[PDB]
Amino acid sequence: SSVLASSPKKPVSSYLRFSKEQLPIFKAQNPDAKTTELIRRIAQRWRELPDSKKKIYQDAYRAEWQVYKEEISRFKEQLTPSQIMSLEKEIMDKHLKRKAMTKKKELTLLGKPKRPRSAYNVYVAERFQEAKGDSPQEKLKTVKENWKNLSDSEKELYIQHAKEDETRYHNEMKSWEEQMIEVGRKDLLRRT
Amino acid sequence: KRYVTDRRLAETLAQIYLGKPSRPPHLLLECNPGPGILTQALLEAGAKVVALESDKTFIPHLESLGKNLDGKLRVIHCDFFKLDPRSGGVIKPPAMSSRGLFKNLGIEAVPWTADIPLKVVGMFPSRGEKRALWKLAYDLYSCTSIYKFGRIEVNMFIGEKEFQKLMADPGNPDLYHVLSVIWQLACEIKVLHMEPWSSFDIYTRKGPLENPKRRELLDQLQQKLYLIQMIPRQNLFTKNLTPMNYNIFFHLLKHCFGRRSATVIDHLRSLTPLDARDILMQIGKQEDEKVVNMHPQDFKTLFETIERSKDCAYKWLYDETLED
Amino acid sequence: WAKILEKDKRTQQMRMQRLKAKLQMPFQSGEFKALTRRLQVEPRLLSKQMAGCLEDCTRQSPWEEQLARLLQEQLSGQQQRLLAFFKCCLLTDQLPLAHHLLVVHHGQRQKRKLLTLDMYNAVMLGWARQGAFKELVYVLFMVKDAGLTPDLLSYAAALQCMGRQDQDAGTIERCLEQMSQEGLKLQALFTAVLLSEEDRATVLKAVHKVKPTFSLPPQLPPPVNTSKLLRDVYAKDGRVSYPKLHLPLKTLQCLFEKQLHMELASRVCVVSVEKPTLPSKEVKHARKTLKTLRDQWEKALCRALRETKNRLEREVYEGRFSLYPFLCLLDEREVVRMLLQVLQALPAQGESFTTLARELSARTFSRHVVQRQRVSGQVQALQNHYRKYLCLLASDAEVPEPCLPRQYWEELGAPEALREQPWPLPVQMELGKLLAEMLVQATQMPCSLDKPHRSSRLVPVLYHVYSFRNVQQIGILKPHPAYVQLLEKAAEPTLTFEAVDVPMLCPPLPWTSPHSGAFLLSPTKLMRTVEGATQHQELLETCPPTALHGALDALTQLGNCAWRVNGRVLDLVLQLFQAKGCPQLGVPAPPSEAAHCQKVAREMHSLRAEALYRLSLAQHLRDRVFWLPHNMDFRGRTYPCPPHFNHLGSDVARALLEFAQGRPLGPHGLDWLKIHLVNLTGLKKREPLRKRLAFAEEVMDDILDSADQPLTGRKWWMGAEEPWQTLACCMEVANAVRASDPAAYVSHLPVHQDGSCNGLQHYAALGRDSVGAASVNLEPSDVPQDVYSGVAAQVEVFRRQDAQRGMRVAQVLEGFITRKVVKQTVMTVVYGVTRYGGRLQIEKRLRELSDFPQEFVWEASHYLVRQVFKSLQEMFSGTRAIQHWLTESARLISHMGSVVEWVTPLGVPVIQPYRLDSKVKQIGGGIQSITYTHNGDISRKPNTRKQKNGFPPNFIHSLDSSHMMLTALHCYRKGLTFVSVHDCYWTHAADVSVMNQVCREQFVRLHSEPILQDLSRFLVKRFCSEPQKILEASQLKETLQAVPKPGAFDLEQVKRSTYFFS
DNA sequence: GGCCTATCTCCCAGCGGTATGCACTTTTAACAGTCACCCCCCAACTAACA
DNA sequence: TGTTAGTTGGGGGGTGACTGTTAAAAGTGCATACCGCCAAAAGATAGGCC
Repeated sequence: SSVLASSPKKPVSSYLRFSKEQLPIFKAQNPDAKTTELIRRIAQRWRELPDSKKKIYQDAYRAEWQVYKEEISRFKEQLTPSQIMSLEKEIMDKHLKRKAMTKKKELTLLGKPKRPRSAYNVYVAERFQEAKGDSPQEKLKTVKENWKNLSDSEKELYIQHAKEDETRYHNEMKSWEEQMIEVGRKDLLRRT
Repeated sequence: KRYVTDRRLAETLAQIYLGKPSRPPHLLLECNPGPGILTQALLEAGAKVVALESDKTFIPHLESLGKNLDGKLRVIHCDFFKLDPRSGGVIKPPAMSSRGLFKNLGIEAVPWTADIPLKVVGMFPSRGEKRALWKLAYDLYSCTSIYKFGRIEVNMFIGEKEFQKLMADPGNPDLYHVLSVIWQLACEIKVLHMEPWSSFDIYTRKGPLENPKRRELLDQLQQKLYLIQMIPRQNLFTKNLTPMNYNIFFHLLKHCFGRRSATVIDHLRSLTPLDARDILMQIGKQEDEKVVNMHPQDFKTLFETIERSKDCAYKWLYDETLED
Repeated sequence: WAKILEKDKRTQQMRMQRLKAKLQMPFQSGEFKALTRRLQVEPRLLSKQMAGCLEDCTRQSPWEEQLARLLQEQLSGQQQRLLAFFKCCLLTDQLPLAHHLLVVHHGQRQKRKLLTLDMYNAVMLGWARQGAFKELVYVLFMVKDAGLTPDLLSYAAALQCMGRQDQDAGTIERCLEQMSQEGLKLQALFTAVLLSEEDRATVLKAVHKVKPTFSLPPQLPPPVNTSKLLRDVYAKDGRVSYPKLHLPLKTLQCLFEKQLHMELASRVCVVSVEKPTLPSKEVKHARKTLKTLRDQWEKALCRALRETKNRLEREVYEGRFSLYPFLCLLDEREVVRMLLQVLQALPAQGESFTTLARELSARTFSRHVVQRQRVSGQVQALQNHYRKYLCLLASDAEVPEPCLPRQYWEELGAPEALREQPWPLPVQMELGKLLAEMLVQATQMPCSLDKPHRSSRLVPVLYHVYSFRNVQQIGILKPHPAYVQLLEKAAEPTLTFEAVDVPMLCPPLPWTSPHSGAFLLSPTKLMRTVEGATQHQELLETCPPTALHGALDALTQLGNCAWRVNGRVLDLVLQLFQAKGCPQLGVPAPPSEAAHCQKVAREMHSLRAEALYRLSLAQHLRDRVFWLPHNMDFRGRTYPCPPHFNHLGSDVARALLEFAQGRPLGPHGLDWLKIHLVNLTGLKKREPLRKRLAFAEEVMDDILDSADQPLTGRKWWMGAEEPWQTLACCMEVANAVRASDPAAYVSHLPVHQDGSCNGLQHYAALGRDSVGAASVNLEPSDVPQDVYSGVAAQVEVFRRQDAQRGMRVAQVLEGFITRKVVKQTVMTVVYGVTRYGGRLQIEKRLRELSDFPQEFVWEASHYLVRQVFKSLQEMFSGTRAIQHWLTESARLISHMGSVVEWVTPLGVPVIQPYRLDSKVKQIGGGIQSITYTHNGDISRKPNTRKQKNGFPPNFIHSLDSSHMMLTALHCYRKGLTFVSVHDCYWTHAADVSVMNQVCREQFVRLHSEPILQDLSRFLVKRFCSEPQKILEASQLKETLQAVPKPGAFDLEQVKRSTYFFS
């Protein structure tokens, strides 16, 4: 079992407790409205709420904070050092993974062109739907066998398509590199 | 400094150090008798006393009060500290050399593998205990100075603050030091008796202390003194850890405790031009261990496993230039 | 594939739409900064009116007019680093990075407080050099928003900005009436502002448009001094015969070119002075092992350097300090060559981390200064000034009127060579630490040197080992033993010097200012001072320039002297040094010698390394003339800047150096050389000159066999106290005797004139002590008188008067007293000494004798030190009074936070670098954290033990320096070359009488002035008469006005004394 | 009274690791509906890195 | 010459970004004290700082 999943639940904030209370009511009243608009309206209503009632609602947050402190103290007393090390390793791996997807989304959002697909990839993209077998893996194996059975004369068109794709990739890469040099993204520039 | 004026501890300590009194070789060597009631207590119990009194006063009193009995004082003006002076020793009335104390008694020499030849009792100094332990340790590992002959028993009193760091184990993170490794490695230590400060009488160079305020001030700390018995292990000196190459091991212990919150891998990389992982899984341990989590015996294990790899000539990266 | 292309194209269109939305998004948002890198230019200001113009006068040439409209309206370590960052970003063209850091530090609240006015003015001038109006307006917006009032240089940058980019606008220097309203005059813009000359030219272009009738103030010739002691040298209506060098214009010009190439290369290589090694297979293996010698590590250093610069640049963009411009100052080639040359000559014992860092930082700074001077075009200006300067002091050239080199250098057009002050100590420490870390981590070698097939592992070249002594440890870089074996295995060319260490080949730069002098391009400070302390330079520049004039001229007189190497002398030294050296006579044997053995090997290797360096520099500089610069210390004493071949060295050094220009001997020629050789024998000290000359005539056969066949002869010259100088002098006199006419022989040999116990001589002059004026030779008498034998004979009276009773005194002291045991304490009474140290000295002296009871050393030392101090008190009376008064004054000034200060009669002021140990500062880092002490902190309190012990020896040395300077300046007029070791004066053998005459004359003229009285008046005007506290005015005013009263001694009689300085 | 030290300048050399506290900005998550993104399987090539 | 890797089209499913308002745990940088006594004779001499 996951060590992080066995941790006690975090204390619910008063604003989020109010939002969770009012979410089904607003969902039933406005089913066709988007959730973002409903959350914004709930937050606007919370802004209309005075802070005195926020303090009265946060008194229970203080009490449940004391309860959660006692629970996490008992859980930490029940944790072995091996479990603590495993939890720390899991937290570090989760943080590294989160930074990895953050960097991947940052690189994808900037508009980096994809790698130039070969003629085999072009044939797979063109003829995947017209392949025998219900399973996608069977379709992929059938298309790969068909590509192996193809002759060079039929492959010449796919080689030309791959050449045009490589030229388009080179043009987009040059434009992308010029735009990053305009903003000085020297780390994103290719060494070769 | 420290002297006893109570007959109860005198008799109890005489029975403790009595044990088996059948000692045809040299029997007792008291570090500093002082008033000498412990000397007459040991003569009463059937044990000889050889008073190595450091102070030039009270020398004739012991011999005048002890020559008439069959048990002889044989008082010699020396101390159990301040012996074998190097870069000096032409003139020395307080201090005195090593062979002079033994040609006056006739011990001569025995090999290390024999039984226990002598027995030395007394005090450590109030301050500078670490310097005394270092001098004793260098005399022990060098097979020179006092311990040139076979062995010794050096039962003394030591303070509690230095007793806590005198031996430690894997764990005890605040107090694991170099001397803790050295003193367990060299000798086996047993504790014998416990003493308070108030029983001992505070003494000065001119005479006994006459100030009640000073002795009450020193007694309000109440450090619990500890009777400790060093006995040298028979096979301490081996083919890998020789008495000519011990200073490299002292360097290893001083450097390896130099950065306390660290790993064995980094210190061994800085010390030897060898792959430290090979040595660490050769002795049986893993990579990510910390230096405050090893036995004292593990240090000798690591040090002796280094040397037998004779394929590589350059192995230690330590010379006399590092002494400075 | 088609629909995939369509959907990817649509997604790409949404991606550029999001990118354009991010461009519309302001740079203050964290997401737009994190996703896309950029440097921010538009400032953010936390005020309503400034934000109002932010929207208004950026939505809009009003920005041209705003540049003139805005004109109408104890430093911590981080502050020093930021100021150095901006000043370094001025010189390299990276102004956007400086603007980025400035606006980022203005954005956050805590970093705003670090910024001071000069930090704005630097980047203001930097943007003014390119002539952009709107960014000047932005920086002035920042200045006015921060509450800092603008300064004169800030307005200068604005006027320079309107001056360039000529638009012929009417409103150039618009609202200079506002400059008048704030109170700034336009004449202070041209002078006393640190901007360059081109800035003055452009601001002059800007200033003439409004007011055509505007001219510079007329210049005036430099004033001469009217001080009493310095009047005669700087005076009119005088007939002067000034000296001139022997070699012509062409030799000087060629040697100037050679020295410029030597200094621009910044490194010299020296041939090996030892024997060559026999070729073998292993010799060829180690010779061809150059594949790993630099090529496997130069690329690694380039990689590490580029990666470090990229990392430091991306840390620059993220609002933090960095060493990026400090590492982009110098090119990659020379900054790698620095590490490659530092890695050479590594001993087996290594060195500490801090020493290596301190070396690397200074080595970087020197190359930075010389390369910047190369780029800016001051080298050609220096050449075209030096060619016309060298018309003076040339044998083939003449002058309209004769004058000193400094006045002729000022009479020509001003060179205007201004150099920047060195970096503060934290930046030097960090840069040296970074370079040391890069060296220790980049260089790694395969450990399989003996057999490549044995293993494949990469080991470090330098290990971090701890060295423990007492309680403490220290970090040490230890080379691997295989590299040490490789270095000392096969071949040792292994010699490389800097450009500062080797002596010059051209006449030195005259000391025009405390900034300029000594070497032509490389920097050298006027006062030798520990690193970080800078109060000496502030005191030397705060004073009027005229007061230092003669002092600087004295230094120039000590720099124009010409020196050659005597090959005949060091032929024998090389013959002994290459073979098995004899440790007798100073030549070191090799440590091969065929606990204590290791100490002997360490000492012998330490001596032999300096022997290698000195003899290699001797063989390289053979048959070539070399000239030495000089500088002045903390007190005033002078030493040559090269530390290897200074003539203030041993005895084997002074056996080699010999003058270049020559003088003929004449009537009184060879008598002085004969007396000199008897003086250098040391056998016959206490006789008059006639007996020394008779003794010299007695031993002519000894002299000739000591000279004509020196090697394997009767070996007379070894018995002298100073053997090699005796051999050189005997060679010169043997050559001089065998002549047709001995009067016409050309002399190149200096003659020592020396004062025995010069400190007591100056004390007896100050106190007018009649009894002490005979013990040291300050009175006319026929025989010389020594103070050592006087003390050793006066203690005998006390010995007999005590041991007539017959205590343990008669066992030792009535048997064994002599002047050899009381020589050291009478040598060192002028310096600091006490009864403890003197007791140790005579204890060693007593235990040195083999025939002596060792049981009675201890009490005899006590008795002897007591009687020696009693005898010295009896002989010298005013000396102890002056020492006590000086110590009391230093103590009473050091109780308050006041370092003692005094002014020499020649005009030089002196401070003292004694303060308590500051809060030490540690640099956090990867491999190791190192600590240092910052000497520039004025906040730390004075050390009142190192000042009370140290004022009395320093005052006497100051007076010694003044007397030497006076006799140098007065020997220059009459045509005499003067070289001084401290209290050791050298001229040619012909002109010793004229030196002695003006030496006594200048001594009487110097000590005729009330030195103690003017010191008391100066220390009453300064450090007193203040309402700060009452105890100071009660104690210092009483103590400092009390001076020791003089005795009854006629000072003019020194003019007829034959043994003062003889 | 108790204690610490011892001779000025130049040359060379001139200590580190670790625990705790203070001031402050920066995430950050408190929780949840909804929508694409990515981890991985079905086998490969060339672009890139070393 | 040896080592990684991205999509190529489906398919199951946790998960970051989009919407959110407000207090609040934690990293950064800096300073400071304690230890780190790897040793080594005292025979006693002053005298001023603490």
